[PDB]
Amino acid sequence: AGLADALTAPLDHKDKGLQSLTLDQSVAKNEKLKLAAQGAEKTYGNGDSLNTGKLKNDKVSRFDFIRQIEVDGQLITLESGEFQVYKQSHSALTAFQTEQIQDSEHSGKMVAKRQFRIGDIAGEHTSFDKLPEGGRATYRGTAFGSDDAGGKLTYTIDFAAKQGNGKIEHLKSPELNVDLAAADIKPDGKRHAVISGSVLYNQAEKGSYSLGIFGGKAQEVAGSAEVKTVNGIRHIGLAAKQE
Amino acid sequence: TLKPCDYPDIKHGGLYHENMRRPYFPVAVGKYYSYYCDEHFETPSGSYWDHIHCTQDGWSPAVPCLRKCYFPYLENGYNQNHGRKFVQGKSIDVACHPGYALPKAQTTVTCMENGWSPTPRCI
Repeated sequence: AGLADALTAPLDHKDKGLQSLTLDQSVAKNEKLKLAAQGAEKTYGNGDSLNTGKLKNDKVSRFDFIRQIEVDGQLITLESGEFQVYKQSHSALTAFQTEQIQDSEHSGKMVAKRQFRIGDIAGEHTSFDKLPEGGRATYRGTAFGSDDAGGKLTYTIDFAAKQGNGKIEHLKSPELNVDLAAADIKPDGKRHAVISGSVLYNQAEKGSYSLGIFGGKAQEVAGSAEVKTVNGIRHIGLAAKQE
Repeated sequence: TLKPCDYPDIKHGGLYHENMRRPYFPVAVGKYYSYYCDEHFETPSGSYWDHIHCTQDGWSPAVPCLRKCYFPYLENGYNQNHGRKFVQGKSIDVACHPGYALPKAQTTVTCMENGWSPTPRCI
């Protein structure tokens, strides 16, 4: 699996890409993230890198997480649960499956609350100005929500029209098997190629989706979707690669 | 027609995945995005994160991030409310031990946008 190696072993250039993943949105500057798996343990670290090179590609890597803060020289637990990592060749994304949190009414109490949220979406960002001038590209991968990593993602990009559209299939929750509506590729603040559009279920708008284009030759897409269901809003992790 | 919502400048917070979302604003009525609240601030639901919706009257909730004040330990006062969370605008009485009192003959502390006013401390 390589879960223990990802936490203990240093960064190696011969390892399968994506080799490194900077934890920015996963760990805030004031807090600490303690990860544990296969008897190993490591603490991060806003800006610290996760050794993704030791993890397996096109799969979800699972770790036990503890969100800590230093109060009186000691680390105090604020939030705990499962930390999910989906690794690709030029992209990677993090997800948090919360199981426990600090009581909203009391600082010294912990309560059992379940939440699913996407942390980081990073890798080798494709420049909007370096995108292919034309042609169509099909991306195949995984769509992952709370307690379900079995979802199938299909996404198509028309480089001539600078547009993208997709679909989510096979998730246990039928309402999450949504259509990712036609959306334009736009440059971000750093001029990286990004895509944001509407989420549709039975031709009705249920939310939004966002994707980042990754790799020198636009090989991958990674991002998330936020979908309204009968029992509330549910988040889905998105990652797909070209064949 | 209904006015589209411009990028939301959430006081004491902001939107997640800012880089991917920002180039697509203004957004149509009905659109919603997951947002966070800064340290010492929370959502009306009592969490560090929730969803902000673009309605006909603008962004909902209007005040996405409210101040959260945790009642501190009183060295020389009664500690029944120690660690208890209080949202912005809410007040609580401070009971000090005999021979001790608040900054200036005060008895009540209020959780403002900046924190406790006055500071809850017995002498």
